[PDB]
Amino acid sequence: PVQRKLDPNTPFLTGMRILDVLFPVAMGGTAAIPGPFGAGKSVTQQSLAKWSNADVVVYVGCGERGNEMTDVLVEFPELTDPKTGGPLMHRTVLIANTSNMPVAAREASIYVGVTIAEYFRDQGFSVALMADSTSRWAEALREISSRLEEMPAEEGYPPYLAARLAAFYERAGKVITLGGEEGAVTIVGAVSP
Amino acid sequence: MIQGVIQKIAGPAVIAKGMLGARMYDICKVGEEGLVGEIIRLDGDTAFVQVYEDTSGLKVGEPVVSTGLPLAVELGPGMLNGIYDGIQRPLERIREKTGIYITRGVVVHALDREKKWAWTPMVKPGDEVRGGMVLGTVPEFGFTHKILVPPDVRGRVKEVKPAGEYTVEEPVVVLEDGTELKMYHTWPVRRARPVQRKLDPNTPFLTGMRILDVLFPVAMGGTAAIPGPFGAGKSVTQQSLAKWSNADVVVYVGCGERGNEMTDVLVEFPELTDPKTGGPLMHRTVLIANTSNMPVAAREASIYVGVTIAEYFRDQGFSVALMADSTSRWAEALREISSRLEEMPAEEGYPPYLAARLAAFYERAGKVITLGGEEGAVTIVGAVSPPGGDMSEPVTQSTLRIVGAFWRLDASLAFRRHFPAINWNGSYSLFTSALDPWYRENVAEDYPELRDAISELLQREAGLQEIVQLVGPDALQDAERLVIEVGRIIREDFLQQNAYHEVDAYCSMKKAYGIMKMILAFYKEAEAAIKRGVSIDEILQLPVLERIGRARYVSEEEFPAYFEEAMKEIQGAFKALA
Amino acid sequence: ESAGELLVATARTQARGEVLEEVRRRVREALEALPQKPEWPEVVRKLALEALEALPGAKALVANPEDLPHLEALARERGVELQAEPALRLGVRAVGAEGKTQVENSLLARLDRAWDALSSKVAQALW
Amino acid sequence: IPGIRAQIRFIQQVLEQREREDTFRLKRIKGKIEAREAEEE
Amino acid sequence: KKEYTGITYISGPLLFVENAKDLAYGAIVDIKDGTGRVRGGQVIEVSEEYAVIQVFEETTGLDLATTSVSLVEDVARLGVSKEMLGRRFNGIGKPIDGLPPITPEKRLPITGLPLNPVARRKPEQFIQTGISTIDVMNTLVRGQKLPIFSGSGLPANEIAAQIARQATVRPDLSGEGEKEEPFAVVFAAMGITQRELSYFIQEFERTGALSRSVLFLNKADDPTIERILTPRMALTVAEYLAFEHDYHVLVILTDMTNYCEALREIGAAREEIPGRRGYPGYMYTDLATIYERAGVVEGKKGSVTQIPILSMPDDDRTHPIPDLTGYITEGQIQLSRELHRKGIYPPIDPLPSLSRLMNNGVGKGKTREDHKQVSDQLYSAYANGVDIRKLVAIIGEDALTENDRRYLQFADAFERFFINQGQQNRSIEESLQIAWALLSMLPQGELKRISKDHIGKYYGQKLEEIWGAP
Amino acid sequence: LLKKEYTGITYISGPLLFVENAKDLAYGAIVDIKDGTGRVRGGQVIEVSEEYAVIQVFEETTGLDLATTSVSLVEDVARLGVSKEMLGRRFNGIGKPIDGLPPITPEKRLPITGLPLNPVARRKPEQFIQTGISTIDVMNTLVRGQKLPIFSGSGLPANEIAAQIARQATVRPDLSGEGEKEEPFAVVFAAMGITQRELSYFIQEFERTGALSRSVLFLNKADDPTIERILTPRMALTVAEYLAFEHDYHVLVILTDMTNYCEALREIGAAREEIPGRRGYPGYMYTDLATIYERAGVVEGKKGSVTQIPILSMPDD
Amino acid sequence: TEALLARYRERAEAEAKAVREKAMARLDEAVALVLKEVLP
Ligand SMILES: Nc1ncnc2c1ncn2[C@@H]1O[C@H](COP(=O)(O)OP(=O)(O)OP(=O)(O)O)[C@@H](O)[C@H]1O
Ligand SMILES: Nc1ncnc2c1ncn2[C@@H]1O[C@H](COP(=O)(O)OP(=O)(O)OP(=O)(O)O)[C@@H](O)[C@H]1O
Ligand SMILES: [Mg+2]
Repeated sequence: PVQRKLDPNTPFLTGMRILDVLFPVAMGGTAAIPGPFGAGKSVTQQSLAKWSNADVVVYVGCGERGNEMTDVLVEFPELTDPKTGGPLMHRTVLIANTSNMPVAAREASIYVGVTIAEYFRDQGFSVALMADSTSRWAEALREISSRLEEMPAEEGYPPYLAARLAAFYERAGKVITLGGEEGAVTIVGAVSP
Repeated sequence: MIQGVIQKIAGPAVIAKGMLGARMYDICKVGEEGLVGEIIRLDGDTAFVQVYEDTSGLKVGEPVVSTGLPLAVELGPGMLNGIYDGIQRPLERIREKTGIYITRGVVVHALDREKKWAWTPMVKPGDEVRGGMVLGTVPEFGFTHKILVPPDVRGRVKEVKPAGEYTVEEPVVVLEDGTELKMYHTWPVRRARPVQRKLDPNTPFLTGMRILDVLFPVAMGGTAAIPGPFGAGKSVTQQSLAKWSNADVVVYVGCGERGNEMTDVLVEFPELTDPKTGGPLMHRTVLIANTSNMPVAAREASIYVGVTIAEYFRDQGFSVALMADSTSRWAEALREISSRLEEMPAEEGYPPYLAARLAAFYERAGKVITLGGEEGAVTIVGAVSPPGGDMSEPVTQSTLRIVGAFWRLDASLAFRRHFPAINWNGSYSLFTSALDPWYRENVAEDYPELRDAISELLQREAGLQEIVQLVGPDALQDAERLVIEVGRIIREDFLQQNAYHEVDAYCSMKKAYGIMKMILAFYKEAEAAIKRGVSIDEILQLPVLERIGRARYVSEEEFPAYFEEAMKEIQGAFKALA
Repeated sequence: ESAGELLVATARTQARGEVLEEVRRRVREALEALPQKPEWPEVVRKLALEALEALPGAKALVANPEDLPHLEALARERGVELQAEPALRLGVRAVGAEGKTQVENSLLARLDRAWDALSSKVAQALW
Repeated sequence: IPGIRAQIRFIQQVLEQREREDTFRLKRIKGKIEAREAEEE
Repeated sequence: KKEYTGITYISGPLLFVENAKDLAYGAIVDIKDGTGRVRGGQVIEVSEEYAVIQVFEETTGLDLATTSVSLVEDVARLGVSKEMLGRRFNGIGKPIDGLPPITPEKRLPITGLPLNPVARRKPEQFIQTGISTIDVMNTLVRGQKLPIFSGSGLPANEIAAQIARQATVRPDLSGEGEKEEPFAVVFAAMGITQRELSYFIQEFERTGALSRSVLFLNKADDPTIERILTPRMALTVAEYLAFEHDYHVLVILTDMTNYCEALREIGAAREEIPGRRGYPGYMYTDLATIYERAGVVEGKKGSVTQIPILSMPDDDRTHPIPDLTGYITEGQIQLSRELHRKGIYPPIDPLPSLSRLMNNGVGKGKTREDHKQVSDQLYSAYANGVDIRKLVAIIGEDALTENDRRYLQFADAFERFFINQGQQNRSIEESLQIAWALLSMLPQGELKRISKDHIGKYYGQKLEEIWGAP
Repeated sequence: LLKKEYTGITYISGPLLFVENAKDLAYGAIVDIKDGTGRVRGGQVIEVSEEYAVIQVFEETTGLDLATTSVSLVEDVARLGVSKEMLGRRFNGIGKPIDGLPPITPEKRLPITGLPLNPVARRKPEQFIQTGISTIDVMNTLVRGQKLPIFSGSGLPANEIAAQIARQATVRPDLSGEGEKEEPFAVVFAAMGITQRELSYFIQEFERTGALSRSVLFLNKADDPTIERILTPRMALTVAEYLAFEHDYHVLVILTDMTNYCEALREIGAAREEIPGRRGYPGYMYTDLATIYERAGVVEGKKGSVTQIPILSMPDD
Repeated sequence: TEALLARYRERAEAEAKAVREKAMARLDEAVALVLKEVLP
């Protein structure tokens, strides 16, 4: 819960010129970064995590490589936080569900990450929720729907894929917390068409 | 055996109750008529049967008896000179019995059970026998047929029938175990026949065609595909191979042919002569003739029946050639069957296991050391028919991944009446490397290099055609026009063949080599002349050009002189030039 | 080239294979010679008991006629039937109450199922 | 020409996927009809 | 006959009957309602529990209380006799011409038996359709399966009726020549409208072609099962005549597209999963069992020839029905909408047309010696003419060579006098005369595909023979 | 130690077999299927309930009858007998020697499905493999712990490059210059749906250049059972992981023609009436291929490695 | 050279004979272990 949703009016400084000037995102806003393999989704989102002006960053590895999680683990401890000088990893929360870990764990991990981000929002901070692949969450939903023997809508996905995505992305926003403070959760969700 | 009764008839689907004990994919005779079918499902005390023939007239309660064996062929004396359907039914005998139509449910034995055979035994009592050994020989036209022991049999000989004339049903040999070995045995068509080893091919499958036997060779035991759009020229090449190929036995499979197209083969072949012996060609041939109106099961099983027969003749020590005409038709039959079982299509309506079946068919080819200890080979040449003429079809793509030679027939060439339509840019052969030793050791070590030279000339011609497109050939300089002229010569006088022609339908290795050396020497002399500084336009008039042109039609026995005369004329016509 | 070393290695592998096959042959011959000793009834009794334990709802027992005089008591003790059969030696098989299940305990079966690890053990012991 | 060919291939693939989905729906309705007949005749 | 009353289900075209284990699969039944009206049906599934009957027409008044079923025959059979010549039947054999029912010599199964491949003989004699584009450029040969591919608005019906009205054999050309032999036309119409029905009836009546033909006419508003049965009935009559009374029969199947659509609907009614594009997975085999019933047998002087007519759904030759027909048949005759809108009848486009067995039926002793070469030369000349015709729109006539203008005039004259013959019946001789009169417009020597003997013999005839009176 | 046989077979239909009284068959178990003729076919439990268990017969079910057929359990989870003496040997994709030498004495039996590597347990790949090919070594460098497929075409020479890397792959300890001596290197070769011609070629190359001594070959032909193609990469990677993380080996796995693997996967998926995907391929193909590929890497505190080079052929480029 | 190949062949034969000789001394122990293990 939250007292009130506000109107995003302060930029989410990504550190990337093209994004920060041509296609900005506000502090409580939502962004999608679709692209084919080799386009630069993981590099863009890790760059966001290294240089963004967010207080806390929750990186969700939803059905992606384990190398991309160990890289964060091994390198972020030795990078310096832009806004507090301390080690970068101290402001980061990692949710990892690699490609060959269980499938429904992806559905679990997206909600776990958004809940952690919402918690730190309620603490008065400004949070960035980088979701590494919503496509794998969609795939996990498709698999479970096949197990339930339901009717797929298109390409096999259950007809309620859009509702779930809407909820997940609607968790975001700059709000006045229940405690009178102000916080924001920003979601940058990658898509693997 | 398991015997039951029909519960339910719905289309070609039949459910029989009381079949507890019936095996999967066994052959059953359904109804009073005796309609044949296979078990595709088992459910408790019920077996689902697909009837090959129409089921109109069946009623509930009628009997159903299981043969107990899967679809299998009868292998033994009598296959040669035979015309069968796709499940080994002798069409000639069915005609003798039934008139012009094939009445439903007629049963006729694949091997004539009334004929005698001169049985010459080879084993003696007390001998040990293992799968594939030769119990005794039986004459069959110009071959010595070998009565092999079935692959899955063992034991020691108790009794051997003395020499004489016996029918196929006679127990020619009896084991100590009491098992009776007759002149024929049955083998499932979907089980590959075991062999002792499989070898890398090393000798060519001379098809009597210049382009194939020179630039795109196929080995004895290799696999080749011959695709092309409609009217491309694939049936005629199939038949040309069947006529002049180097194979000891030929198995020709027509899987979904048109009625009149099948009549063409059925009537033409009996007249043709065999090169080796001079007798009828049919005495070295087994024809499987399926038309588009025969049951789907027969069409599906055609290629398997053919491969099993070819494997048998391999195990006898012979070298066999199997020609599958329009394997696109077999693929369509497979698709129809899969539809009738309500399977999920993959790609263009084909089942997701089409590639597996194509592999189970083509991978059976190869040169082997048979179980008996003699070398035999099976070579497969299958034709494909892309719907739109595009090699993107699943059948063609699956074939590519397994065939060692690809013989692309191009519709553009065909519209120009360039027969064979074998596009040399798209065709390829993966045996070309491994067959060089045979050519080197049989005629000359320079044959491979002359081949590479001819190919390089073809490529150079291919490059310049872009120039010749913008401007007529005459504008090109001397060197370019010379390569264009030698390319025209090479195409029209070495790569082109007429299957119908009396003398041009066949070419030997030495003759093709001679024509290659003739053309290449002419090219070298023209190069020397252009270097000397003579006009190429003077070359166009030399009668040696006409000498090259007629080198196609010269008889085989006439060449060993025509070649020396042409070589002398090559020397003179140029040296005498100003 | 090292084809000589390859020859040596393949010869060593062949020799070790011969040793293992000799071990297998000796083991199977000894097992088949076991019923010649008076201790075979007790092992088969234990094996039948284990098989029954494997079937909580067992209904029947099967063995060769010479085995029955020793297994009738157990069948009475465990409450099941027993009929003679041309079955395998050196063990006893059962049948489930529904009748669709079976369990077999021939010593050759135990040898087959244990060879995977017995082979490693014997290879380590030998060399 | 290559562009138009790419478009043709894309449309063929999308249409074929639609056909596969319809076949799946048909198979499921046939199975459900079988279930209803088995439980109710 | 026995009567069944245990009706337990009536939905769509299907009704279920209990205790009916004596019904044979495929048996034809009669459903009598409470009012005494009788409807026909076919047993599509026989089981111990019940039998499923596909009811023709409709079930607007049936009930589970009074309805009753009965057996008509274990298998669909047609009473066939030589007296059918000159009669009109509905599609399941019922006369529609108002004359008394025929007296059967024998009742044959509709689902004919496959012909043994070894029993056939190679086609070797030609049918003269009276249409130049066919007889000359895409000859029709006895025992062939040569379809007419058409579009939505093109006149396939007119061409079919004209060929029926004009088709004949030419024994006098056969070797030393012969006087006469039997000939008949079995016309099958599937899913035709009232307008097409009236057209066919008037055309077959007003020229006497009825006396040598048998008409099966299945209307659009008639049952679909009758549509499925119509082609098989026609082919049963054709085989009877051809192979038991030595008739050369020409079978015309008016709309195979309608047949395939009805087959699709029937298959869906029987709860069968479709194949590609929604059509049944066994459409190839059904079309084969229809088409492949023509041919010529060894030892028999009769013949059966087919001219199926297929209206391509969207001009699409890749549509499944034309593709399968192309696999099974031996050529195709293509109508072109351009020639139709230009006012040319019959609008047969030579360039996409073919006849695979053309070579067999044309040559010395059958037609004329120059037939092949004349056809080849006409094809090549027309192709060059169409190309140059496109080029003129950009480059204008002046910049073209004299040969190019000659080819242009050849293309125009060909479309105007050879392709466009109208309703005039042309013997092969007149067709070849027109062909030579047109080829003469080009200079000798440009005719590379015609030997010098034929050019010397036939060249030079005045174009005015046809230009003076088209 | 005992064998238990189930004979309550109620339904055979295509690749599936239902067993009624099968409450003790675990999901994913491997079973043997014994027919009247006596021959044994392998199956797997793909669904288990209180009513019956569903078994997928690894080969076609011709010859099975409900009166005689019986199903016995092999093992709870698929396992492969691994040993350090598999080097310089040839197998068939189900783990059976095809080189004529006797079977290998197992040192361990590890599950063929493997287990996921903890992301915390990995380390970043940091060391260079010298493939001997300039473009790869200079512009597309391969690193110990990397999975770097070669996207081939219809007729391109993928097999030639695979063999060339197998011959020429080298670690090059000298340039590292960390003071240690030369380190062990091995090549595991997995061929799926390979023709007899290509099998002969691969054997010729490996045996000709002598890389066979340092190589393990898992060869699967195109006329073999379909599911033996699915198990080939898993067994190859089990041997690779064994060597790498129990004997400090540097194994280069070369999987050839993954296109064949995905085709076999489509066949097996369409066997059990599962919803299809982009072109008929199963909707779980991403997870399956990830299961095969993500088994490459270098772990923390261990000096082995697994590098994969999946060679596939792009349909119609 | 053929001499080195012959020497390797002799080495292989010696290795096989040595393997057999080493094995014979303990085969009875292995058989006893196997029998004890398999038995109930
Ligand atoms: N901003 C960048 N600067 C430099 N290199 C980049 C950049 N973005 C991407 N790359 C290059 O692209 C490669 C792939 O990028 P990235 O890891 O972001 O892929 P991705 O789009 O997430 O793809 P996938 O679907 O495989 O996960 C990176 O390894 C790097 O080589
Ligand atoms: N080698 C040749 N010599 C002479 N004529 C040839 C040759 N190849 C093709 N032709 C001509 O081209 C025609 C092509 O017919 P062919 O039966 O070979 O076709 P196809 O490619 O098998 O086609 P389809 O898919 O219709 O069966 C032949 O009838 C003949 O007219
Ligand atoms: Mg990425």
